[PDB]
Amino acid sequence: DIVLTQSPAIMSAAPGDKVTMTCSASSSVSYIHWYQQKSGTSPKRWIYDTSKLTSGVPVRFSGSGSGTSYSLTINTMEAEDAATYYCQQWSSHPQTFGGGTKLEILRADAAPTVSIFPPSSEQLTSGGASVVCFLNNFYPKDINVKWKIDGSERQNGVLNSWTDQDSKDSTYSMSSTLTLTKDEYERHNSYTCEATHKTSTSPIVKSFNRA
Amino acid sequence: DIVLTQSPAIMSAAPGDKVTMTCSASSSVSYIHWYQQKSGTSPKRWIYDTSKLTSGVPVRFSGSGSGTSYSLTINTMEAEDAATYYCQQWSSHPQTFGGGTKLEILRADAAPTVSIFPPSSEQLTSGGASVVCFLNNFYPKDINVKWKIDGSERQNGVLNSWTDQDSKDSTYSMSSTLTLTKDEYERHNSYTCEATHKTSTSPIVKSFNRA
Amino acid sequence: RRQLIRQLLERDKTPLAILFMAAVVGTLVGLAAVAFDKGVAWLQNQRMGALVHTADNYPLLLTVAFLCSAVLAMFGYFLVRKYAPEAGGSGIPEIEGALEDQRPVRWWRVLPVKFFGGLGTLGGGMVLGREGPTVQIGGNIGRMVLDIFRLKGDEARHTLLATGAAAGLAAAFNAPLAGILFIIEEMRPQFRYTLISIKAVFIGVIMSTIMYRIFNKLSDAPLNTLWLYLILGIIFGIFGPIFNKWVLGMQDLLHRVHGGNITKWVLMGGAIGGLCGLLGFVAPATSGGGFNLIPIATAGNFSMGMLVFIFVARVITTLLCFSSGAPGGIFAPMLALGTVLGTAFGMVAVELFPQYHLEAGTFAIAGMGALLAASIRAPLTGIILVLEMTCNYQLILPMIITGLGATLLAQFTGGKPLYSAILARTLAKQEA
Amino acid sequence: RRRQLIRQLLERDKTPLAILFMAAVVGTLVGLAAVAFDKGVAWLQNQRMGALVHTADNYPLLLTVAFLCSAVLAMFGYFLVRKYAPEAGGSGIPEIEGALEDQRPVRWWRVLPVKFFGGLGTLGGGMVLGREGPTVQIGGNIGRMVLDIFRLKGDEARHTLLATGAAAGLAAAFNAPLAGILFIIEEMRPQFRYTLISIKAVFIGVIMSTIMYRIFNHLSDAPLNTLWLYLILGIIFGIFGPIFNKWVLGMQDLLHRVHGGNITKWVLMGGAIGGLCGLLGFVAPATSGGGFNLIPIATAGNFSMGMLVFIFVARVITTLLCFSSGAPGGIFAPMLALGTVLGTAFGMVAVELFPQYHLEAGTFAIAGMGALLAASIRAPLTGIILVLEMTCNYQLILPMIITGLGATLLAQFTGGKPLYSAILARTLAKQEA
Amino acid sequence: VRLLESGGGLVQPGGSLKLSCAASGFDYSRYWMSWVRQAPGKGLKWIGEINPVSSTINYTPSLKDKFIISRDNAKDTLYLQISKVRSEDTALYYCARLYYGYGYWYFDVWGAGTTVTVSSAKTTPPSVYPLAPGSAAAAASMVTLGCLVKGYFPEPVTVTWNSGSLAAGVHTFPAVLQAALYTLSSSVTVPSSSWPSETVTCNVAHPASSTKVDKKIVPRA
Amino acid sequence: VRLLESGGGLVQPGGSLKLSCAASGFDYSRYWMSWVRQAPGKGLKWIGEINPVSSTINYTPSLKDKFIISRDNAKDTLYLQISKVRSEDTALYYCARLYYGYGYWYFDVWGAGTTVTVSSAKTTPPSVYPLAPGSAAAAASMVTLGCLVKGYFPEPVTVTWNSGSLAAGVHTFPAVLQAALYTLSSSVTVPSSSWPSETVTCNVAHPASSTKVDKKIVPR
Ligand SMILES: [Cl-]
Ligand SMILES: [Cl-]
Ligand SMILES: [Cl-]
Ligand SMILES: [Cl-]
Repeated sequence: DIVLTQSPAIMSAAPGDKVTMTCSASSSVSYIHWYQQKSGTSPKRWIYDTSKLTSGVPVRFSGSGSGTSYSLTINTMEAEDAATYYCQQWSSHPQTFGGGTKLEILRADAAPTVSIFPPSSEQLTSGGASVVCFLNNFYPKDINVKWKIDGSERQNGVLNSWTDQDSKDSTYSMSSTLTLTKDEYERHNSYTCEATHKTSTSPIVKSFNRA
Repeated sequence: DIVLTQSPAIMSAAPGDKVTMTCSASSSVSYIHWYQQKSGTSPKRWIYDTSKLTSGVPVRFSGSGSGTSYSLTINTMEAEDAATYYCQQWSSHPQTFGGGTKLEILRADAAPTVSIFPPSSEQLTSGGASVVCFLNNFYPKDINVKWKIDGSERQNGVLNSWTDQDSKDSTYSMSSTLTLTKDEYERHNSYTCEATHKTSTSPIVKSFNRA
Repeated sequence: RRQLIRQLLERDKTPLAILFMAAVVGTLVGLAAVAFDKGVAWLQNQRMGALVHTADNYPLLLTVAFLCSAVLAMFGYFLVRKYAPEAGGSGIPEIEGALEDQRPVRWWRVLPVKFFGGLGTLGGGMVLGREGPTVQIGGNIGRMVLDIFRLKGDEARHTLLATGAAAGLAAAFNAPLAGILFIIEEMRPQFRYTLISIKAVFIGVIMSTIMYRIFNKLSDAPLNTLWLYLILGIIFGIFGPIFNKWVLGMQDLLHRVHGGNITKWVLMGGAIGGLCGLLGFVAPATSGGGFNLIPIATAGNFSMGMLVFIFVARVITTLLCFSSGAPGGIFAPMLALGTVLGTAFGMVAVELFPQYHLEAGTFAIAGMGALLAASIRAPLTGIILVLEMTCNYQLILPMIITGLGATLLAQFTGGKPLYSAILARTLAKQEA
Repeated sequence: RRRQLIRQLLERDKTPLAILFMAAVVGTLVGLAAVAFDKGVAWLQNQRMGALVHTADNYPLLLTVAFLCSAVLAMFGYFLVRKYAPEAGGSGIPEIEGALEDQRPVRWWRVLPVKFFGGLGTLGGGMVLGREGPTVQIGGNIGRMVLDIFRLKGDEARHTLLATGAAAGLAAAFNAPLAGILFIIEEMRPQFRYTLISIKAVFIGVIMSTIMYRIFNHLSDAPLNTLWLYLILGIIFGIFGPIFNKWVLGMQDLLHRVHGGNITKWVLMGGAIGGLCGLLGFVAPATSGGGFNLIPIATAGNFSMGMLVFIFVARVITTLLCFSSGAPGGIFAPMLALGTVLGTAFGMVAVELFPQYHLEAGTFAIAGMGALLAASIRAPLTGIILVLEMTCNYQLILPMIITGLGATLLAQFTGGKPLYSAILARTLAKQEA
Repeated sequence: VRLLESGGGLVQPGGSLKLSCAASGFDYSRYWMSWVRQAPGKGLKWIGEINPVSSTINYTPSLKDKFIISRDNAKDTLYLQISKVRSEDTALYYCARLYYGYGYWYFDVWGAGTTVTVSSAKTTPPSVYPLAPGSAAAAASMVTLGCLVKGYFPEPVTVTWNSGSLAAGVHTFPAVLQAALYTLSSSVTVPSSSWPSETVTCNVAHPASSTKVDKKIVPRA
Repeated sequence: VRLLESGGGLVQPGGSLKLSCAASGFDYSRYWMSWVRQAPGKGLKWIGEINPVSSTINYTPSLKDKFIISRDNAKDTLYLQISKVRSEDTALYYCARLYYGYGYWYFDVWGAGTTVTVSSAKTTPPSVYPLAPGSAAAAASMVTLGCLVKGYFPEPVTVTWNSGSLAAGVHTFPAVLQAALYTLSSSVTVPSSSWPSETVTCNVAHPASSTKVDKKIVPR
C-alpha cells in the first residue's frame, strides 16, 4: 500500500518565515489531504483535494504538488501554527497517512518562573514526600534543573516532565519532582531547586525550610 | 365542535348475525373513522375514510355513510368481534369521538352458580367481617342479589361488582360483599344470599350458620 | 417578421373548448386505467388463489399455473386477432402514426379489445407493461370524445389525441411529468410543427393522475465517479440496438410459426402466455411486469449469478411476450432489464473501486431508464420518469450521463428509435 | 407523403459527429464563462461588504459608501451596454429567442465582453437581477462564436450550437442540467415552425457546463383533500402574472421618458437605481439582491407574515426598477424569489385557516416557487423541473403541477402574454415600425 | 411499531405531572404525534397534537397552560405536562401516531395507555384474606374458592392463582371505592379432586405500596 | 457535531474490548464511519470503515477476526471489537466520520480519542495531592498553585481547574512511568488578590477507573 513520507520530520521557523513541508509518495497519488494536530488536541482536517482549505483555515495556508510529490506551505507562518501536520492519500485503497512534520516556533528569549512546593500532609500520611518544582514559560527549551538538599546535590529519584510548545506564546514549561520516603525527607531541613537557563548567568534558586 | 352520537350504546347478537351500529353528527361531517376497543388493550384502527378497511381487518366488516349519518356493519358476526366501537371525525377541527357502542355476544340463558363465604379468621382479628357471595357464569346480565341476617332483610353495607362478559363462555358474574363490624357480625347466626334471575322464579338461596 | 410579431402576441391561446375537453379525456383515461389496473390485479389474484386449493402434487400445480396463464392469454390473442389487429403489441407506435395522420383510431373497436385483451395477457403474468394498453386506450378515449362532441380542426384532433395518450402514461406509473415529456419528446410528429397544446396535455395528465390517486434514498455520486456512469451508458448504448434487432427479428420469426392464422397465433399465444405462469411460480423474477424486482434489485440483495440469470431470462421472456404481438407494453419490461444490468455493473464497480465508496444501487437508478435511452430513444422522458419514481435527485447528473452514453453509442452502432422503427415497419408494409 | 415519413422515421436521431463534438466544447466554454462571471460577482459583492467595515462607525458615511459603490458599478455597467451593445441590455433571453427565429443578430464580438463585464457591474452592484440573463445570452454567443470560428454551415449546426450554448448557460446559472434542456424545448426554441435543434447535443453541452460548474462550486406531504389549495395559489399566481408583465413593460416605457435615449441620462438613471440597491442591501437586505438569499429562510417560516408582505412589495418595486430600466441582468431568479415569498405567505394563511389539513407553509412555498415563471414567462414545465431539480420534494410533484397549470390558465384567460415573447415582439415591432 | 407510555399514577389535586410516550418501531420524525384521554367508563377525548419540528402544537379548548405537549426527536419520545391537576384529569392517557388516507386525519397506532389518578387520598397496601367454603359446605364436582383484596389505594392490584398456571375458572371482579379505599374479590373454580388435596394459592401484587403477597386457601376445621 | 468515543483502558494480552463512539449533531446514517488509531507519540493508522447500512465493512490488512467494526444507527453509535490483543494494539483510538471533495475521501470530523492500554497490570485510581505555596511567598502580583496526581494507571488522567472556569494560566504536564504506575502534576498561576480570598480547586478525572477527585488547594 502507498507509503507517504514527510520530508522535514521536525522543522523550525521564526514567525514571518515562509514555511514549506513535503509529502513524497512511493507510487503515484492524487488529491491528498493534510491534517493539523496541536498538543492535546485531535487531528483537524486542514487542506483537502490537494489545495482546498477546510472552511476556517486562514489563507496563509496552501497546498500543491502532483503525482509523487506534494507540499503544504504556510506563507508567513504565525506562532499559532505550531503543530504536527499529517498528509494523507486515499486515491488508492487502503488510505495511508504520512509520519508527520512537527513545526516549532522560534521566538525571542523568555526567562523561567520557578515555583517550589513542599510535600502535602495528605501525602505525608502515606510514607511519601514528593518535592515538586515548576519551571514555567521559558524560551528556549534547554533548561537544567538541579536539586540540593541541606547544601549537597541530589540525583537519586528525580523525574522530569516537559510540556510541548505553547500555541499562543511559544514557550515551554517543566516540572521537576524529587521523590523521597517520609523518613528520608524528615531527616533534612533545607530543600532547593536550581534552574540554569540561557536568560541568566546565575542559576535561579528557590528553596524552603522544614523549620 | 362536532358532537358524534352513536345510536345503540349497548347491543347483542349471536355469532352469524348481521350487526349494524350508527354514528350521527351534530353538524355535517365527511370521511369518518372507526376503532375497535377490546377491554384492557389499545384502540385499534378498524375502518377509515368512511369505508376503507385497515390492513388486517376481516372482510365481514364494512362501512358506509354521508351527511350526518354513517354505520359500521358486520355481515356475520364472530366471537372475536365483541368489543367497543368508537366513531371519530376529523373533517372539522377539533376532532371528536362518539360515546361508543358496546357490542356483546348473545348466548343461551344460564343460571348463576352461587357461593357464599364467611369472614376469614384473619379478617376478624382486626374488627372487620365481610361476607362474600359470588354469583358466577350467568346470562343475561340482569340479576338481583339480596342479603338476609337471621332470615331478616338487610340492605346497608352491601357492595356489588359485575364483570364484563367472559371471553370463553360469553357469561357474566357478580360479587356481593356484606361488610359489618366484627361485634355486629358475632351477634347473629344465619347469613344468607338470595339471587333472583330471569331463568327461575324461585331464587337460588345460599347461606351458612355460624354455630 | 411582421407575421412572427403577430404570432408572438397570440401565443398560448388554446380554445377554451379544448382545455375543458382535455379535462374529460384525462378523467376518462384515468378511470379506464384504474379499472384496467384493478382488473389485472384481480386475475393475478385468482391464479394465485387456485394454487392454494391445489397445493399438493408438485406436477399438478405446475400444470394449472400453465393452463390458467395460457387460457387467459388465448383470450387475449383472440380478441386482438378477431376485432382489432391494429391494437396488438405496444400500441404506442400506432398512436404515433395517428398523430402523423397516417393511421386510423378505431376507438369503437380498440378500447374493448385492448382493455380485455390486456386483462388477459397482463393478468396471465406475461412480461408486459400497462403502458402499451393505457397509452393506446388513452388516445382512443381522447378521440372518442372528439368524435362524440364533434370538435373540428387539426388542433383538436392532435391535442385530444396526445393529451389522452399522455394521461394514459401518467395513470400507468403515477407519473404526470413522465406523461407530458413523452408527448413532446417521442409521440408528437418528429419532423414537422403540429398544433398540440401543452396546456391541454397538463390538464389531462393532472385529471388522470388524480383518478389514479383517488383509488390508490441512495448515496450521492462524487465527481471522480462520473466516468463509471459514462461506461454504463456505453454498455447500454451498444446493447440497445442489439436488443432492438431481436424485437424486430423475433416479430418476423414468430410470424412463420403461425403464418397469420388466428388459430395457430392464438394457440402459440397460449404456449407463451402459459410459460409466463409456469415461470411465474417456479422463478417469479423471470416473469411479470418487472416492477416486482426493481426495489429488491436497488438494495443489492440478489447475488451476482442470480442477476445474470434474471437478465438472460428476462431478455428471453420479454422478447417472446412482446414480439408475439400480445397486447401489452415493452416500456416497463425495459425498466426492469436496465435496473438489473445496472445493479450488476455497480456490484463490479464496488469491488473494483473501494476507494470510491460506491453503492451498487446508484448504478441501478442510473441504468433504470438507460435501456429506454438506447432502445426507444427517449432519455429525457425516462430520466424524468425514474426521477419521478425514485426522486433521487442527487443522481440527476449520473442519470443524464448514462442516458447520453446510451443514446450516443446506440446512434453510432446503427440503432434506431424502437417505436419509430415499428411504425415504419407498418407503413412500409402498408405501401406494398 | 407516407413515403417520406418512412424515410424520415428510419433516419431519426442521427446527429452528425462534428456537431456533437462542438456541443462538448461549447458546454465547456459556457460553464467556464458562467463560473468566472459568478466568481467575479461574488468578489465584488464582497469588496462592497468590506467597504462597510472601514466606514462602520460613521452611519451617514456608511450609508453613503453603500450607495456610491453600487451606483458606480451600475453606471459602469449601463455604459458598457449603451456604448457597445444595446442588444445586451435587459435579460438577453429574448435576444437569443430571436436569433433562433433568425430575426436578431448574434454579435458575439460585442455582447460577450459587454454582457460579462456589464452584469458583473450591475450584479456585483447588488441589484435585483439574475445570472440567467447574462449566462443565457453569453451562452448563445459562445455557441455562435465556435460556429463562426470553425465556419460550420447548415441550419442544424447553427440552431443546435446556438441552443446548446443557451441551455448550458442556464444549467450553470442554477447547477441544473435538466432545466436547461427543458428551457430550450419549451420557451426558447422557435415556437411556430419546425427546427433542427439536436437535443443530444443540448444534452452534451449541458453536461459539460454543469461539470465545469461542479469543479469550482462543489418538506412534509400533500394528501388529496389538500390539492384544491394549490389550484387557488395558482389562480392567484395567474391573475398577478399579467399584471406583473404589464408593469415591467409599462415601466420600460415610463423610464424611457426619463432619458429619451440619452446615454448620459441613462447611465445616471442607472446610477441612482443601482445606488438605491446597494443602500437597501445594507438597511433592508432582503428587499435587494438577486433574491436567492431568502428562499430557504422563507421555506421554513423563520420570517413572519408582516415581514413577508413587506418583502414582496419591496422586491416587486426593486425587480421592476432594475430590469425595466434595461440593466444587464435577468428577471428569472427574482421571479423564483417572488414566487416563494408569496407561496410561503399563502401557506401561512392556509395553515391557520385549515388546521384539519395539518399543513406546512413550506409546501406552498415550494409550489409557488416556479409559479410566477408559469404565469409571467408561461414556461411552467421548466420552473417545475428547475425547482424539482433544486429541492426535489416528490410527494409535492402533483401540487407543484396543479399550481403551475392554475397560473398558466389564469395568465391566458386574464389577458397575459408570455413575457419573453412580448419583449421580442416589442423589439421586432420597434425595429420595423 | 410500539408506543409505550409511562408517567401515570397518583397525584394530589393542585399538583402537576409529566406523562411520557416512548416510541420505537419507526422513524419518529415525519409523524404527527398526539394525546387522547379516556375518563373512567366514558368517551375518548382528544387533548392535543404536535408536528415533527414542533412548530405547530394544538390543543382542545383548554385553559392556557393546563397541558403542554412537547417532543424529543433525539430521545424518540412524546411528553405531556398537565397542571392544576383536578379530578377531571383522572383518566387513562393514550399517546398515538397520526396519519391519513384522503387527508381527513386518523389516529393510526395507539399505546396501551397510562392511568392517572387525582386523589388527596393516600397510598395504602391491601389486606388479602382468603375465601374458603363453609363448615357445612358440600363437595360437588366443582369447588369455588376465592380471595378478598381489601383496603388498598390506588389502583391497580394484580391477582393470579398458583402463579398464573391456574388461568381458567378465574374471575377477578372490578374494584369499588368506598371511604378512600378500594376493594375487590377474585374467584377461582377448580375441580373437587384438585382442592383441598393440592394447594391453591392466590398471588396479590399492589406495586404502588410495594405489596407482594401470597395467601394460601386452606379449608376450615 | 460531536463524536465522543469510550470504553478503552486496560486489557490483558490475549483478551478483548468493545470501544464505542457516540455521534451527535448530524444525521449519523448518510455517513460512512471509520476508526483510526495512533500509538504513543507515533503515526496514524487506518483500522477500518463501515457504510451507513452496514452492508460494506472494510478493514486494513489484518487477520480475519482481529477487528470487528459495527454500528447502530438508532443509537448513533459506532463500535470496534479487538480480539487477541498485543502491545502493538496499545494506542489512542480515534473515531472519525468520512467525506469527499472531488471524490477522493477523507477523515472529516474526528473524535477526542479513547486510549487502550495492553497490559497485565491492575487498574488503579490516582491519589491527588494539593501543592500550595510555602509560608515564605512574598505575595507578588501573581501566585502559582499546583496539584499532584500520583500513582494512577493506566493513562490518561485529565486535570482542569475550578471545573474549567480557570482555563488561562494552566500547565498540565506529561506523565512519567515508574514501577508500572503513572505520575503527573498541574500548575496554575492566578492573581494574589484572587487567592486565598477565593477558592482554587483542581479536578482530576481518571476515566479508566471511573474516578473523579476535586481536591481544593488550601493555604498551609
Ligand atoms: Cl408494437
Ligand atoms: Cl410500450
Ligand atoms: Cl431583455
Ligand atoms: Cl431573465
